[PDB]
Amino acid sequence: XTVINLFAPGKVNLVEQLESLSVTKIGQPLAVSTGHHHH
Amino acid sequence: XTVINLFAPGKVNLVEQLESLSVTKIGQPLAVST
Amino acid sequence: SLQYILPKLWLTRLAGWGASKRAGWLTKLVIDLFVKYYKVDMKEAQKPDTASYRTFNEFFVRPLRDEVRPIDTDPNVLVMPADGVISQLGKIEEDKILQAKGHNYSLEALLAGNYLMADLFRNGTFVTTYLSPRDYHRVHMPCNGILREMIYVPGDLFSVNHLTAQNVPNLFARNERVICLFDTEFGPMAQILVGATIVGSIETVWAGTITPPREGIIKRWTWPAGENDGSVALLKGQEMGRFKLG
Amino acid sequence: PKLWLTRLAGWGASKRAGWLTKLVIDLFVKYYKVDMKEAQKPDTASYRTFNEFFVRPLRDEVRPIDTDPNVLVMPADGVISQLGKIEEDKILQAKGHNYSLEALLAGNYLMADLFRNGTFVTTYLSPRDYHRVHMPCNGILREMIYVPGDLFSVNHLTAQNVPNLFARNERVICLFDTEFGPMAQILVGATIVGSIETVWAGTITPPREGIIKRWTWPAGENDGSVALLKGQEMGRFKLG
Repeated sequence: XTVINLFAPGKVNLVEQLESLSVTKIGQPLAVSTGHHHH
Repeated sequence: XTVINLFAPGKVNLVEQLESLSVTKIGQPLAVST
Repeated sequence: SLQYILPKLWLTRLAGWGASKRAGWLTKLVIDLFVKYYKVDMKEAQKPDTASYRTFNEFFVRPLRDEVRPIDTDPNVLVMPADGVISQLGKIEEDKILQAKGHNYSLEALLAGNYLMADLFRNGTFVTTYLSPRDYHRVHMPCNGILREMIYVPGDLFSVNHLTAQNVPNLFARNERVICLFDTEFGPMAQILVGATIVGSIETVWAGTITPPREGIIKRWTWPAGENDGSVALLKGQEMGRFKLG
Repeated sequence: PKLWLTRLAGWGASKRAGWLTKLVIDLFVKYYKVDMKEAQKPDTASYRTFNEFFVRPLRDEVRPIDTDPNVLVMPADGVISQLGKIEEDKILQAKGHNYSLEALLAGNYLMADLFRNGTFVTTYLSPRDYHRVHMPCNGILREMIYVPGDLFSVNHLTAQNVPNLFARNERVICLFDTEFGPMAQILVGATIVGSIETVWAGTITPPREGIIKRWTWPAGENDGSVALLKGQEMGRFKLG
């Protein structure tokens, strides 16, 4: 096995589609930052 | 089992008589303030 | 449940002894039986030939082909750190984290009584990802980070699965684990590797094998902020650690 | 299988079995040489369960508390295991076994730093001895931490041979404010004698839920503060 992530309050929103038993693949979106970054 | 005491640095001196396997009671002197 | 009866540590050591031995045909036999029973997609592996693996562990910790796990490049996106399925996720309700229907556990329990670390994450968000035996058993960074703190926590070796998660109280808070705290562009971020029966060995890329051995005490390491010399930085998608047997 | 043996003894020691209870108490008093003259109730028949006897109270007169307010007094009947200076973080267990102050305090680096280069005293309670623990001096209770752990035997033999024995065995850490600064008193359990109580919380263990729990209390001034006096009972060990 298990991996647990903790993020600080108001820092990220979890992708709304994700729920208990949703499949995870390394690199897929887990969350989007609540504050805007730019490349 | 066992009881461990911690005291802050330079706050107490242990009675010098006490050593490994010394008998302990419950009122007997353990240490004196500095 | 024989979860309280079974000598989980000796079974784990037995599997570790087993999984560490280079036994040619017997190694390929157990790897092959494993791949069949659990439905391992060996096509995703860097080396799909089950003969390529000297020990069972080499196979357990097998690397994937880079192209089959594309990393979302959007710097606004935090990515999944592990192959498997989400157990639970969402808001940390003050100190309370959801384990299952009608089982909560303490943020402070999970962080081995570390009230300062717990304070970073009160009313934050959590994600618990379960790695099934068929899945890739290395763990990757969800985003760029500077490693600041690592804590090894002695614990039980309960099985992790839907059944035990639904029935064993404080499962993740009492099982042997490694807490990693990073500075990120999203503030403090914890990534916690929780071991289980059999799959009980935890490694990180910066420290090697944390466990075994099992010395029975909490150990804490710290690293400086990114600026300073001796700082350890990792990139979104980069390997940070893995699970193997023992 | 130290946890099941400890549960077995706890089940045993909790049962009110008249003659079998007095028989095991009597065999115990004989084998270990218990001074029942010091007991409040010297009649081995007075004890409903083995545990009632294990946690037996002493006669009021027989443990006089040194009245000098600059003297800290012994908190438990038994023998000194080791004592002296904390060498930075290092505490002596026995010949060629050191243990970390931070390990003992379950990774609590802030608490450990109050006691770096301080003083330690490790007291061993033999089975014959009184199994309640008393305050070495006046204190305000500020912090109590329950630490999950192993149930290794504690004795000269295991102390000399098991690394980090006191840092890995199940225990209760109690931190007080005193006239002598911060003071920690730590109750470390063992095989069979694995139940720890405090006077302010009752039995901490069992049950064994496998997580660290921390309680805090306010400074002496504030409302809801808990004070104890030099010599006062703060906790005990029983079987289970």
